[PDB]
Amino acid sequence: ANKVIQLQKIFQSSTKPLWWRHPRSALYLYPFYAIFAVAVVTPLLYIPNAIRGIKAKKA
Amino acid sequence: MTHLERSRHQQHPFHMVMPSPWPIVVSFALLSLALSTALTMHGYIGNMNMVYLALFVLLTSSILWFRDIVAEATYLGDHTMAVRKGINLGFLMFVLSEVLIFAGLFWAYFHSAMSPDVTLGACWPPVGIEAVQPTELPLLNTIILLSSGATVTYSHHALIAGNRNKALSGLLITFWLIVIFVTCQYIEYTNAAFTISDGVYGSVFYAGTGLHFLHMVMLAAMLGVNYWRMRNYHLTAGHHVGYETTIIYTHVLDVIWLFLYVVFYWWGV
Amino acid sequence: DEETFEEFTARYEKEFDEAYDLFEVQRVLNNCFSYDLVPAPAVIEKALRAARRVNDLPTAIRVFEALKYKVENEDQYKAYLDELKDVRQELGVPLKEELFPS
Amino acid sequence: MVQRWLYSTNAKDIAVLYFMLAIFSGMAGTAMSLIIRLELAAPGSQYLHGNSQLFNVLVVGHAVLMIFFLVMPALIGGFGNYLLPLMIGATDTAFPRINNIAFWVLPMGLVCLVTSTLVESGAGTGWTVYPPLSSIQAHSGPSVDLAIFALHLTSISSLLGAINFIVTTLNMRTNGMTMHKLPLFVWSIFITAFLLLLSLPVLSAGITMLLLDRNFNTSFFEVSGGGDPILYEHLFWFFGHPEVYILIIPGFGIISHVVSTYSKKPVFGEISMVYAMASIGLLGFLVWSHHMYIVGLDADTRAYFTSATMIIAIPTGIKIFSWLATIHGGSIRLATPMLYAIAFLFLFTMGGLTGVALANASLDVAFHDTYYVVGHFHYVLSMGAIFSLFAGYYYWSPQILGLNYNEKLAQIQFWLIFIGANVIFFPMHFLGINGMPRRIPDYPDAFAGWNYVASIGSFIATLSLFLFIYILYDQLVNGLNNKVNNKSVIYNKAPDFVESNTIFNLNTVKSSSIEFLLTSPPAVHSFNTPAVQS
Amino acid sequence: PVVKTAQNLAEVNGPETLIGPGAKEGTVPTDLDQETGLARLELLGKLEGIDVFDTKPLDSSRKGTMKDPIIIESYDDYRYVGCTGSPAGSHTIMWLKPTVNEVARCWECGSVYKLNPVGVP
Amino acid sequence: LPPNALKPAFGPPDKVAAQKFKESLMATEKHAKDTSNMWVKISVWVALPAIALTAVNTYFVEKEHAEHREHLKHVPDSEWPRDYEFMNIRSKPFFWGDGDKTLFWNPVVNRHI
Amino acid sequence: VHFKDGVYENIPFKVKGRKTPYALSHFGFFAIGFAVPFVACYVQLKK
Ligand code: HEA
Ligand code: HEA
Ligand SMILES: CCCCCCCCCCCCCCCC(=O)OC[C@H](COP(=O)(O)OCCN)OC(=O)CCCCCCCCCCCCCCC
Ligand SMILES: CCCCCCCCCCCCCCCC(=O)OC[C@H](COP(=O)(O)OCCN)OC(=O)CCCCCCCCCCCCCCC
Ligand SMILES: [Ca+2]
Ligand SMILES: [Cu+2]
Ligand SMILES: [Mg+2]
Ligand SMILES: [Zn+2]
Repeated sequence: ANKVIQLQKIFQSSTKPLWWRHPRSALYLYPFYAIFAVAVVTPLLYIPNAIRGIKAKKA
Repeated sequence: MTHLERSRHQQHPFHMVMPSPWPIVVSFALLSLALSTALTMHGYIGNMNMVYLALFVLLTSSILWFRDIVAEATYLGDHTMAVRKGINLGFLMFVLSEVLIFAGLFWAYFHSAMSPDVTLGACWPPVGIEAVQPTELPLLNTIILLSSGATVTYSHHALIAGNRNKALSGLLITFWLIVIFVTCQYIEYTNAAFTISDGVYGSVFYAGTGLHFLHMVMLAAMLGVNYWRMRNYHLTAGHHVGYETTIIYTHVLDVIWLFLYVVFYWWGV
Repeated sequence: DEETFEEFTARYEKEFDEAYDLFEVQRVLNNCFSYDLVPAPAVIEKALRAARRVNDLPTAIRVFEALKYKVENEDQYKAYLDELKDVRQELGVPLKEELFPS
Repeated sequence: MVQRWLYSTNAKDIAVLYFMLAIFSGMAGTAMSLIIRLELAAPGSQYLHGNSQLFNVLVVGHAVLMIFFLVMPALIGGFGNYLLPLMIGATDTAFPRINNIAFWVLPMGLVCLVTSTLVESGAGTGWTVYPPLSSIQAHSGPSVDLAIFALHLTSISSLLGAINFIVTTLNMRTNGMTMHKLPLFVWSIFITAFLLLLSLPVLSAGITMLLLDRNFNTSFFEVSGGGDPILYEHLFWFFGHPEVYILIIPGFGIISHVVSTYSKKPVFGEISMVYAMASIGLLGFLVWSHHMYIVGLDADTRAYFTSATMIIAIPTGIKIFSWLATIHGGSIRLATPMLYAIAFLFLFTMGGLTGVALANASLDVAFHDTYYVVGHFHYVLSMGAIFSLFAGYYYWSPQILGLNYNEKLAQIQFWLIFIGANVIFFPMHFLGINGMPRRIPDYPDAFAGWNYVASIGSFIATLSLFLFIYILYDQLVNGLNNKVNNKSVIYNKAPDFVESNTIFNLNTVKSSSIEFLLTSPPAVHSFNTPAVQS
Repeated sequence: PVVKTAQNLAEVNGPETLIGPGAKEGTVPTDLDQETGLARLELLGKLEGIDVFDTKPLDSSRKGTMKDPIIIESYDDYRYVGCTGSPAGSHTIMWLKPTVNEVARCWECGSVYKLNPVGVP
Repeated sequence: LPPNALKPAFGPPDKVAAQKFKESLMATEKHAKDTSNMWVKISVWVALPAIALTAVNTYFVEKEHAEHREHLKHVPDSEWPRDYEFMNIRSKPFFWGDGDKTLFWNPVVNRHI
Repeated sequence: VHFKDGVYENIPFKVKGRKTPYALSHFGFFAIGFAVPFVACYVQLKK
C-alpha cells in the first residue's frame, strides 16, 4: 500500500516513545501489558507451594 | 554542506538506540517460561496452559522487538552502511552459534554410533528399530530444500535488478516450499516406527532432526515477514538486511540438512 | 635500528640545541636519561645550556641529581662533576647535596 | 529514573548494573563458601546436622554463583561494557538492546538458582551436573531443572554479550585504530568473546540433553536405554576448559594494563601478548579431556591429551614472563592495583605449576577428585580472577565513579585477602596429596588439622571482603573528601625524575588508553567527534 | 508552504528535508527514493563523492611545534587525539585532550595539537 | 552565530569515486538481471522436473507404506513383537494428556508401552 | 538520550539527597546478599 513515506513523516514528527508512534500502537500494547502482567505474576505465585511440597491436585 | 548544517547530525555512523523496554520484557517472559515449565514438568501446576501463556508472552515480546527494529530501519532510517555491516556480521555470528549446536548433536550421534553399546546389540541401528529409509520421503525433502535455495537466490537477484513481480513470486514460492518441508517432516514424524524414548537412536535422531525442524519453522516465520515487508515496499534495491539475513539463514539450514540427511540416513542405515 | 653511542650523542646535542621552551627541555631530558646509558658530558653540557636558555634553574640541578641516580658508581659521579666543573661554575648551579647540606 | 536503568540502552549503565549483580551474587557465593568451610573445620557434623545433601547443594551454589554470577558478570559484563566501547572510542556498542537483554536475563538466572535451592531437595550434583546422579532416578523433584535453567539463562547472557563484543570491536573502532593498534584488554575481551561464542553451544547441547533425559523419558545418558554418561563428560568439558580460559583471559587483559601503568613503561612485546592470548584461546578447545583421565580413555588418547595440555604452558609462560619484563626496569608506584598485579603474578604462577603437575595423565591417577585439584583451581580462579577483579576495581573506579577510595584501607584489605587466601588454599594441596577425596562433608579424622587451618583462613578472607564492602561505602560517601585530603592517591602516575610540578599539572594524565582522559564520571554520550589516532 | 527533498548535499537543512518521494506503484524502491535520515544523508554524500563521517587518521606528517600547532577540527569544544610520533608509529600511543583553551602537548614526542572548534551547538 | 558556522569544509565533490559508485550501481543491476535470468533457466529446467520425478516415486512409496500401515492396523495385542530393553523407556510419566503418550505418537504404529 | 551526568548521576541508588542514611541501604543490600544462603540452609534444615 506504500505507507512508507507517510509513516516516515509520522514517526520522525513525534515526541512519543518508538513503540507508541504508530496509530495502531495501543491496539497491540494494552492487551500485551495485561497478558504480560498475568504471565509473570502467576508462576512467581506458584513458588510457595513448590517449596512447601504441595503438588497440584489432579481434579 | 556548511558547518552549521553539519553540526546538526550524528558525526559517527553507528545507531544511537532509544531506550526500549523489550530487553527486560523478554527477560521477564523467559524467566516465567523457565519457572512455569519447571513447575509443570513435576506436577506443581496442574495443566500446560501456564507454559502456553509464557510462550505466548515471549513470542509477542520478541515480535514487538522486531517491530521496533523494522521501524528504526525503515521509518527512522538509522541503519546506515556501518550499522548494516554490523548487523550482517552479528547475524553471521549467531548463525555460527547454531551451527556449533548442531555440531554438538552430531557429536552425540557419532559417539553413540561409533561406540555401539552392548545393551543395544553392538550394531547401528539397534535390533528391533527399523530405520527411516533415505530414498522415500527425505529425498523429496532434500530436493525441495535445494530448490528453496535456488528460489531464494533467484528472488534476491530479481530484487536487486528491480523486478518486483519476479522477486515477490520467488519469495512466495520458496516460502511455500519450506512449509512443504515442514509438512513432510511432520508427516514423517507421524508415520514413523520408533519413538523419542526408543533408546539412543530415537533420542539423537529426533533431537537432531527436530532441532533442524525448529530452525525451519523459524525460517518460515522469517520468509513470511520478509514477504510482507517486500509486499509493503519496505525493501529497497540496495538497502535490505532482512532479506540477506534470511537467505544466508536459508543456505546454512540447507547445508545443515544436507549433512543431516547424508549422516543420519545414508550412514545410519 | 639500534643507535651507537656517538649517534646518540649527536642526536641529543641536536635535540637540546633545537629545544625552545621549558616543556621541551624537560621532555628532551626525560627521554635523554631514560635509556640504558649515562649520556656523554657534551650532552649534559648542552642540557645545562638549554636549561639556561629557557631561564630555569632547578632542572639544571636535576641534571646532576638524575646523573647521580643514573650512574653506577660513586666515582663516576665524581668523574662527571669534575669534568663539568667549569660549565657548572659558569652557569652557577649547585649540586643538590651542597644545596641542602645534611 | 525508570528509563535510564530499566529501559537502558547505553553501555555504562548496563555495566554498573552488571557489576552490582556480580558483587551481590559474589557476596552470596562467599557466604556459601564460608558455610562450606565452617562445616569442614572439624570431623563430624558440626553445623549442618548430618544433611550431606545440603552441603552438596551449597557446594553447587557456591561454585555456580562464584563462576557464572560473580566473575563472568563482573569481568565480562561490567568491565567489557564500560571499557570496550571506551577504550576503542566507540560511541555506544552495536546492538545495545542485546546488551540490555543479556544483563536482564542474568538475575532471573539467579532467581531460579535460588528457587532451585529452595524447592523440594536442592541440586546436590556438583557444579558439573554429571548423570545418572543428576538424572531423575537419583534426583527427583524440579530442582536440577531450575539449576539447568539458571545455566541456560546465563548461557544466553554470555553468548549474546559475546556477539555484541565481537561486532563492537570489529565494526565500531575509531578512525585511527587498526586491529594491531588495539589495547590488550580489548584484545582480551575479543578473544574471550570468541571462546564464549564457540563454547556455549556445546554446553547448551549437553545441558538440554540432560533436561530431555530428566523430563521427556529419552536416553542420551541412561544406561538402561543404551545411553552413555561419558557423552555428558565430553560435552560438558568441551565447554568447561574453554570456560576456565574465558574466566582467566580478561585477567590477562587487566594485568597488562595495571602493570604497564604502574611501571611507567609499555608492555614488553605487546603483539606477542596478542599472539599468546590468541594461542591460549585456540589451544583451550583441544585439551578438554584432561578433566577425565579416569574414565578409561585409551593410552594414546591420554598420551595426546597430556601433551596438548602441556603445550599451553608455553604461551602462558610467555605472558607471565613479558609481565616480568614490563615490571623490570620501570619505576614501580606500588598502589593497590600494582599490589594485586604482583600477587596475581606469583600466585597464578603457583597455581599454573600445580596445573602442569596435574596435566600428566599418569599423575592424575593420583590426584583426580582430591583436594589437590581444588588447590590448583582455587589458586588460578581465586587469585587470577579475584585479584584481577580487585585490580580492575581499584584501577578504574576513581575514573568511572569520580570518587576516590581510602588507600590505607585498600592496602590492609589487599594484605588480609592475600594471607587469608594463601592460608585457605595452601593446605588443600597437602590434603589432596595425602588422599582426601573431593566433595565430602566429612572425612577420616586424619585430615582435621589442615581442614582446621584452612577453616581459620576462611574467616580472614571473609573479613577482607567485609572490609572491601566498607571501602565501597567509604568511597561512595566520602569520595570528594578523599580527593581533597591526603587519604587517597589522586595521580596514578607520578612525575618523571626531571619533570616539574607545573609542567606535570598541564599534562596530568599520561596514558596509552582513552579511558583516563575522559572526565570523571564520563559523559552519558561521549565521543561526539570521533577520537582520532595516528 | 512545504519542505523539499534535498536533491544534493548543498540543499539539505534539517532532518525533515531528508525524506524524499516514495516508489511509484509497482516498482521496487530505489535507495534514492525511500531512504531517510542519517542513512539518506550518507547516501547523498556517497553520490556526491563526499564521505560523510570522516574517518581520516591523525596527521602525523610533521611534529607541530608551538608556533605552528597541528590543527584538528572539532564539532565539540575538545577532542581525543592519540599521538604516536613524527612518522606514523614512532613511539607508543599517547592520548591527549586538546580543548578550546588549552593546546595539547605530547610529552613523548612533544607535538602540539590545537583544537579549532566548529561548534554552533 | 559563531563565524565558523557558514564555512563549507566537506572538500571537493568531484572525485571519480562518485561516478564509480553510480556506475557500479548500474553494473550490479545489469549483472543481477543476467543472473536472475540464469536462475529462472535453472529453476525451470532443473527444479520442476526433479520435484515431479521425485514426487511420483514418493507418492508410490507413500501409498505402499499407507497400505502396509493399514494392514498393520489389524494386529492384535499379543501379536505385537517383543519390546526390547532400550525401547519405549518410561523414567517418569509425561505431564501432557494422561501419561504414556508422546507428542507425535501414532497409536497405529507405535503401540508399545 | 540526554540524561543527567556528574558525580552521583552515574549510579542507580541515591546517596546524597536522602531521608534515611545511605549506610542503611548500602549494608542492607550486602546483608541480604550474605543472608540468602542462611535462608536456604534454614529451609533445607526445617525439611
Ligand atoms: C570463581 C571461582 C571461585 C572462587 C573465587 C572460589 C573461592 C572460595 N571457595 Fe570455592 N569452588 C569453586 C569456585 C570458586 N571458589 C568451584 C568451581 C568449586 C567446585 C564445586 C565442585 O567441585 O562440585 C568450588 C568448591 C569449593 C570447595 C571444595 C569443597 C569440596 O568440593 O569438597 C571449597 C573448600 O573450602 C570452597 C570454598 C571457597 C572459599 C573459602 C573461597 C574464598 O576464596 C572466598 C574468598 C573470596 C572472596 C572474598 C572474593 C571477593 C568477593 C567478591 C564479591 C569480589 C569483589 C570484587 C569485585 C566485585 C571487583 N569452594
Ligand atoms: C582460572 C581458570 C583455570 C586456569 C587458567 C587453569 C589452568 C590450567 N589447568 Fe586447570 N582447572 C580449573 C581451572 C583453571 N585451570 C578448574 C575450575 C578445575 C576443576 C574442574 C572440576 O573439577 O570441576 C581445573 C582442573 C584441572 C585439571 C583436571 C584434573 C582433574 O579433574 O582430575 C587439569 C588437568 O590437566 C588442569 C591443568 C591445568 C593446566 C596445565 C593449566 C595451565 O593453563 C596453566 C598455565 C600456567 C603456567 C604453566 C604457569 C605460568 C608459566 C610459567 C611460570 C612458565 C614456566 C612453566 C613451565 C616451563 C611449565 N586443571
Ligand atoms: C632460560 C632463560 C630465560 C628464562 C626466562 C627469562 C626470565 C624471566 C624474567 C625476565 C626479566 C628480564 C626481561 C627484560 C630484559 C630485557 O628486555 O632486555 C632487553 C635487552 C636489549 O639488548 P640490546 O640493547 O643489546 O639489543 C637491542 C635489540 N634487541 O636484551 C637483553 O637484555 C639480552 C639478555 C640476554 C639474556 C640471556 C640469558 C642467559 C642465561 C640463560 C639461562 C642460564 C641458566 C644457567 C644456570 C646455571
Ligand atoms: C533497601 C532499603 C531502602 C529504603 C528506602 C526508603 C525510602 C524512603 C526515602 C529514602 C530516600 C529514597 C531512597 C531510595 C533510593 C535507594 O535507596 O535506592 C534503592 C535501591 C533498590 O531499591 P528497591 O527497589 O529495593 O526499593 C524498594 C522501594 N522502591 O537500593 C540499592 O540499589 C542498594 C544498592 C547498594 C549499593 C551497591 C554498591 C556497589 C556499587 C558499585 C558501583 C560502581 C561500579 C564500578 C564498576 C563498573
Ligand atoms: Ca566436618
Ligand atoms: Cu581444564
Ligand atoms: Mg571425578
Ligand atoms: Zn607524540
